[PDB]
Amino acid sequence: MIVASILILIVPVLLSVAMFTLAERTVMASMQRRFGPQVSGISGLLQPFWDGLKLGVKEPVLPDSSSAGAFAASPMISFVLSQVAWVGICISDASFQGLVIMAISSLAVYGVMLAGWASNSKYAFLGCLRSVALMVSYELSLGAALLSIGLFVTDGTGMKCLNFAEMPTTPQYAMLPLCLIFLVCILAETKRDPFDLPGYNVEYSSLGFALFFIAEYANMAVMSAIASIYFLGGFSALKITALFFAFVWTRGTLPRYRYDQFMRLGWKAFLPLTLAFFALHASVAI
Amino acid sequence: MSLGEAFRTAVYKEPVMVWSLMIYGVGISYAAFVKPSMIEPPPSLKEVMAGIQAKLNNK
Amino acid sequence: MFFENSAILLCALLSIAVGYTKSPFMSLMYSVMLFINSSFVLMMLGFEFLALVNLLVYVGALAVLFLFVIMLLEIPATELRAYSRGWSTLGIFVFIINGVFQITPSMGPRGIITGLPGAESITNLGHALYLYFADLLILNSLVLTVALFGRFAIAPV
Amino acid sequence: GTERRPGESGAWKQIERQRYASDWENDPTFKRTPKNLAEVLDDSASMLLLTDVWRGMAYTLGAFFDKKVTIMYPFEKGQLSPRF
Amino acid sequence: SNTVRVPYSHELYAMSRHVVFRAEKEHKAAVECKGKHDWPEDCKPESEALVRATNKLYKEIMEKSPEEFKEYAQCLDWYGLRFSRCRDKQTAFEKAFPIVDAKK
Amino acid sequence: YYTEGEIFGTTFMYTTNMMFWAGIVGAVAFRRNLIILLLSAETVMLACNMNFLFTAAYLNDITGAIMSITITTIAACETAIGLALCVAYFHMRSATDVEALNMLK
Amino acid sequence: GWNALPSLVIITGIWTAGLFALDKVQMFRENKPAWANNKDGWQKALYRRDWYLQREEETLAMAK
Amino acid sequence: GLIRNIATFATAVVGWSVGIPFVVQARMNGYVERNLATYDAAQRQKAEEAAIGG
Amino acid sequence: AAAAAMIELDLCFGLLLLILFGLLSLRNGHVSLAHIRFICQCWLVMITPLEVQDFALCILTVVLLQSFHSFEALLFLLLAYIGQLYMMHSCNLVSFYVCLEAQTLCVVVLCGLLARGASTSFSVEAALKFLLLSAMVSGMALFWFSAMYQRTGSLDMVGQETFWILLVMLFKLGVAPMHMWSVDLYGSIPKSLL
Amino acid sequence: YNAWSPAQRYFVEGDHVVTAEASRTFQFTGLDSGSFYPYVIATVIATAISTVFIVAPLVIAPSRVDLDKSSAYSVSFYLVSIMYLLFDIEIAYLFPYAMTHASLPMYWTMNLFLAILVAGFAYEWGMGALEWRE
Amino acid sequence: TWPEPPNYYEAPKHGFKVTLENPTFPIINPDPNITDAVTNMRSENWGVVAGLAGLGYVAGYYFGAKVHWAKPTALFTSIFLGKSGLLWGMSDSAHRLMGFKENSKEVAANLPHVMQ
Amino acid sequence: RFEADEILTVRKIVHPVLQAEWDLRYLEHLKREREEEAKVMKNVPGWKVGESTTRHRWLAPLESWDKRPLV
Amino acid sequence: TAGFVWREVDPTGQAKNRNHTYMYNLKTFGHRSYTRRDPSELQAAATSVEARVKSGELGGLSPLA
Ligand SMILES: CCCCCCCCCCCCCCCCCC(=O)O[C@@H](COC(=O)CCCCCCCCCCCCCCC)COP(=O)(O)OC[C@H](O)CO
Ligand SMILES: CCCCCCCCCCCCCCCCCC(=O)OC[C@H](COP(=O)(O)O)OC(=O)CCCCCCCCCCCCCCCCC
Ligand SMILES: COC1=C(OC)C(=O)C(C/C=C(\C)CC/C=C(\C)CC/C=C(\C)CC/C=C(\C)CCC=C(C)C)=C(C)C1=O
Repeated sequence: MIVASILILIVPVLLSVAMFTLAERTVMASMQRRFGPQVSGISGLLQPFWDGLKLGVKEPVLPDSSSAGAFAASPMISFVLSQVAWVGICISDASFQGLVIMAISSLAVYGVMLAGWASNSKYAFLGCLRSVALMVSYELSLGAALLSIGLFVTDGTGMKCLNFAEMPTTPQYAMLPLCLIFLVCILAETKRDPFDLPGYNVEYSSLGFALFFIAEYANMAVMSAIASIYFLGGFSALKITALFFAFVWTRGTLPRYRYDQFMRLGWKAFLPLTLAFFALHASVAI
Repeated sequence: MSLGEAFRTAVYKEPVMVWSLMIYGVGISYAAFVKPSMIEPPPSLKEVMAGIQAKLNNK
Repeated sequence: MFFENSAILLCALLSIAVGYTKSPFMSLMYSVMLFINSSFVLMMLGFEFLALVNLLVYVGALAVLFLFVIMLLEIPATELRAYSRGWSTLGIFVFIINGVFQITPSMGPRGIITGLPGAESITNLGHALYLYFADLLILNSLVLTVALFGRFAIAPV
Repeated sequence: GTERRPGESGAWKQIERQRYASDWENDPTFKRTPKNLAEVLDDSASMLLLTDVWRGMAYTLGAFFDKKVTIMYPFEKGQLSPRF
Repeated sequence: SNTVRVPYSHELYAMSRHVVFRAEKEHKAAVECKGKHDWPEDCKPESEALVRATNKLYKEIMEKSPEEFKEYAQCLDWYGLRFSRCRDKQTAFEKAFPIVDAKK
Repeated sequence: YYTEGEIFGTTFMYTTNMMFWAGIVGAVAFRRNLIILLLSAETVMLACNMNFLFTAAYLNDITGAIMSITITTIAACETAIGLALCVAYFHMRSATDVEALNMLK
Repeated sequence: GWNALPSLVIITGIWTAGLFALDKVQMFRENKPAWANNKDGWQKALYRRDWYLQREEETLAMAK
Repeated sequence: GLIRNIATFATAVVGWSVGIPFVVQARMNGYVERNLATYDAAQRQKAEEAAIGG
Repeated sequence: AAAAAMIELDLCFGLLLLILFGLLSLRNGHVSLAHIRFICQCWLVMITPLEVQDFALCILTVVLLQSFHSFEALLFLLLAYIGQLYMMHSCNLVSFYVCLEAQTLCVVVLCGLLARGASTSFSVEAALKFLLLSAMVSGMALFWFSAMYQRTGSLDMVGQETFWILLVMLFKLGVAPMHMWSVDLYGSIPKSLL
Repeated sequence: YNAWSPAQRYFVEGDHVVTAEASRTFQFTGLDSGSFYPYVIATVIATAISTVFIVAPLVIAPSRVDLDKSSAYSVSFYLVSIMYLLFDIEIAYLFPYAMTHASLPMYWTMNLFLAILVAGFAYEWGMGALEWRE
Repeated sequence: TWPEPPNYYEAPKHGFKVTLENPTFPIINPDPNITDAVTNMRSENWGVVAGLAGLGYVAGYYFGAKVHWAKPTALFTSIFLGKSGLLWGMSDSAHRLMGFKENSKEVAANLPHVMQ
Repeated sequence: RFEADEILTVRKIVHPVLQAEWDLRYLEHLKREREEEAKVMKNVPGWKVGESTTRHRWLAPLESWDKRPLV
Repeated sequence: TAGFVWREVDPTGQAKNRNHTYMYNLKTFGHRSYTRRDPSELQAAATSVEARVKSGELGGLSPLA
């Protein structure tokens, strides 16, 4: 029954990832006064499936100067971690569920760094360290935000936890600036605009590349569900769609930062703000 | 310069640091001074349960 | 209980494997596998939070520093006498005597112990850390301060 | 607006120059220091809480609900002249 | 050996208000015995009295108001022994079977 | 003669003893670099941490968990300082040593 | 625009149907709509006692 | 090669998972045997001390 | 009641104020820090109890601070003094381990920091060797403490496992034949740390 | 895992309980509360799926051998990695505080902990170590 | 076997350093706050606070004048030594109030209705 | 806080009933074990059935139903 | 404290040297002790419980049939 529940979870995750990448193309097109994919299937509804099948019959490039095992292992590790994080969202009852998902998302750094070590490109090694530095820098603000969230999460028996079923079903109006910081931290983790300067998958083709992008979009959906649980009073389909629309909307209208600019932002703005909010919420919670 | 000029120049040249220190100070000050002035203030199992039922039955 | 005992016994294999291989990258990969497997072993004992701390600190933070240092400092010299010099037979004899036969075990005269799962309470841990062992908590903070200042002073300029 | 700030300067020599000297106060294209409480709150609501990102977001959301300029080739064509 | 047991956890939670209002003396004796003596042999009569006094009360409720007790205990079972999700069933059961003997 | 819990406990203790001696000896025995020596020191710390957590569960006692947190803190601080010193020494001596981080050659 | 509406509707429908199916499957596995709640040591003790006493009631039923 | 290394790792893991429990079982059997010898020697000493101690 | 612990709160408050004062002094470009050293010596006197051995250590460290000149070195010596003072009051292996490890980390970092000239790499080399040799002795201490804790169920330092703890203590004093880390340290590290 | 003693089975005798436990369905409301067992199965299943994704284009795709197709087309990270290590340890320390209903002396002890943290952080800020110009 | 039902909302009343004494003098207040500690402090405590502050000012002026920064060094050193003395004096007053030190002066001043 | 206080009160009511039920079951299991031991060791010279090991304090079983491994 | 100790001399001399671990644990955690019940009370209580069972104001040992 656990294997059945996990496969029944896995099916809409992949279907949703295909529909997310189509919806990103089409919403980005509608903001730019065009159409986006319409030809490939009726209303363009077959475009992600033909992208996946095109990459399926695409030639796998295995460079004969790299280490083949780590090269194969990097997108597998990314994909596996995304699927495991989704299972932790929906098929768990653990006491420290948010800490579990934070631990899983801290493991997601390895696919980037294994891709940087494996492929023998000069600037893949240069960009992997930058991407890892960005993700590493914003993980701390995510953790301090979780500290602020957990100060008010108590179940019926009186025990404090990070269990998702014990979270309240009303929006957390008291933590609006922390919610905004959380959303920009999600944007920084997924390497989206305005942090998309670093790429690391420059040597990958066919289904290894497809695994990289499925992992990226599934991680975006994980973080969207986490933000909707923590701040928006629950996990729902409408909230997932609205937050995804917001992320595409921000990608349509903004330019990106330099490397040192978002490093200064994450180490001089977001971390002191989350720590100061934690101290204020701890003072309130007494 | 006085408090006002130095504060305005500091918050104009670096607002996030000043606002972070203000949030931290508000929390520390509320727990130190504001909380202990306004908000701060063997029966058997049968009396405790009777009180719980009395609190439940009116609402 | 075959898979649980096998998962327990896998940690010693990975501990040997860290030093056995000639590739520094593969040594770090073995260490990451070992720390993930040990975090799952600690959760057989009933510890949920401390296993997550194991994962988050060692795999999430420290192994990234290891991989950056290795990838920045290791031009391939596995042929350059890392294979051509072999290993030490005296050290292998010491390992066999002390860790396989275990002539000086930690249980001493006892040879059998009943493993018992716990029930971790984080309220008890919070009470202990912030009331009963508070001086040790502050001295741990001072050690972390030593680490931060000392690294930033020792950073190569 | 096209105004400048000490801190929003993209380089390092000007960042070092604005935090160690008040030569930027002579330049007329810079935004002046706030003088009272309400001006400080306006400056903080500019820096924190964004509101400059939001104007661009409102424009792009208006464009999301606007008309499109795409033609459906080869069922629809462009426009040419007899001199083509 | 004889089979000794008390009702299930949702039934125990559903009947826990009547235990202190109708079997208080057995509860007091069991608490005092466990405070004084650690060996389970030394507190056998009071343990047996408390078990039998709980089971007699469970037999009383099923004779007087079985359907209200069954729906309330099923509600407590469904929602993980959270009392705040079954206030209406609790009110109906306490109306059918009072905690203390009323109008006496 | 013995139960499944006794097999589980004795297997845990045998595993951690072999882990401790593997971390103490093996990287030195195989003539590895200072980076791998620091990794093996982390293996030693992991063996001690697992022993403390096993004992804390075994006695129903809090002191093993306190020791676990402390061990993680001290081990990470020492490892970070050692890696910084390794990088500094490598940049100071690579012009004449090539194999500078290997002192067991 | 009108071209972006079908994909955005389909994402919502996919997640609605998938969450409904996963809910029905896990409800069949657990038989109570509070299986995902936080449980402390007392609640774990209560569930384990309930399971073992249910097994005992099954064992005693197949003897009469 | 990659297939050779994956096969060698799988072989080492399976061989370790089958061979070490025999080492542990032999060690526990030796401890049980020595403990039973200690129990019998203690009983012998107790009988001797009861015999000449009244 | 925490009224019996004002010296600990004073220690922490003094460290918090001293870091901020050292930061403010360095923002002025002061190339000497005798005022910081005097405040460090005052802090050393203010946290030391009224025993003979405690004050012997205190007066010794006040005299030693006159040979150190940077802010970071003074901070490392103060945080090594905290371990040196509180090890004399340690009645367990928990506090024993933490005090010894704080002292080892401070010594390693100071050996890295203060070297100059052609002897820089020799000092860093000897500091690395000392750190590696110290790590395994710390592991031995932790391992046999875990053994003692499992056997006795308490924090008493009795039984056969105290022999290995004694060997840990003999390592920290440079007792032969575990003496060669100190012999390596004497040949390269500067005279003030010696 | 199955219970190996009569005390672990709440003193229920018989052979029906042993077989019923060994062949039980996984249940968070039975014997497997807070279990973390679905995390392992998810890893196994997802590793199977990604391996099938890796292997399949070696069968159903064209391939041509070429020597050019198989060819290639700072200290700030040390700062970030070591600072992230120390700050992650500090957040892990702060997590048992937030999971308790803390009294006032616990609050002031935690604030002393945070004060030491932010004092070291503010020293590194003031010396210009968080300005990533190099 | 069956554990005690945990009380999540009640924390133990425990200070990390335990005195291991019984008081040998009359107990006025077993748990005085900071206002209680300052309002029953003796004059010798204020004298040693002012002496420490003055010595700190003079020595800070001497050491801060070598880098031409004498006045802020004097102010900081004065505050540093003065807070050390103030913590000492408050602790002494609280120990007299709790009964661990001689409090004949304090018993005849802190109990206006329980004077004699 | 009100919900937690109610649940704590109910748990305090139920705890002696459960401990009593545990005690009676433990006694019955001990009786069965003593019958089995008396059947096994009847011919052994000097063996005593039912010899408690400790002298003053009762010893609970090491293992219990409520503590199980997670994975 | 839990890992540190401080020793000071009693000015009056009216303090007795004991084990500070035992004193610390007595103040911090306490010490629980029990006694064996007198057997006559056990048979008296067993007789009273048997009489309460026979007279009908006590139930059975199981809720089942
Ligand atoms: C620029 C610096 C100036 C410093 C001096 C001025 C600032 C004032 C000093 C700070 C406050 C006074 C000192 C502490 C007062 C404790 C006395 C007390 O009882 O106060 C409260 C005690 O609570 C606290 O605030 C306790 C503080 C705990 C501090 C814990 C950490 C101690 C230090 C550990 C360091 C470890 C050692 C490191 C080296 C190994 C509660 O009062 P009450 O009992 O009357 O109220 C009862 C109420 O219900 C709450 O209890
Ligand atoms: C940077 C800015 C940070 C902002 C920080 C905001 C802090 C907000 C604190 C809000 C406190 C909770 C809201 C009111 C609930 C009180 C509960 C209560 O008394 O229950 C009894 C009672 C309920 O009756 P019952 O049925 O008897 O329980 O409620 C009241 O009496 C509440 C009456 C309203 C009082 C409103 C007070 C507004 C000002 C509070 C302080 C604001 C300044 C603090 C900082 C100053 C500078 C340091
Ligand atoms: C501007 O942003 C974008 C990109 O740049 C970042 C892109 O690169 C792409 C293109 C890349 C894509 C679409 C690859 C990632 C997605 C995949 C592979 C789809 C996953 C879908 C699955 C597994 C379900 C399909 C399989 C089915 C139905 C099974 C069929 C079986 C049978 C018929 C038997 C897009 C669309 C995009 O917008």
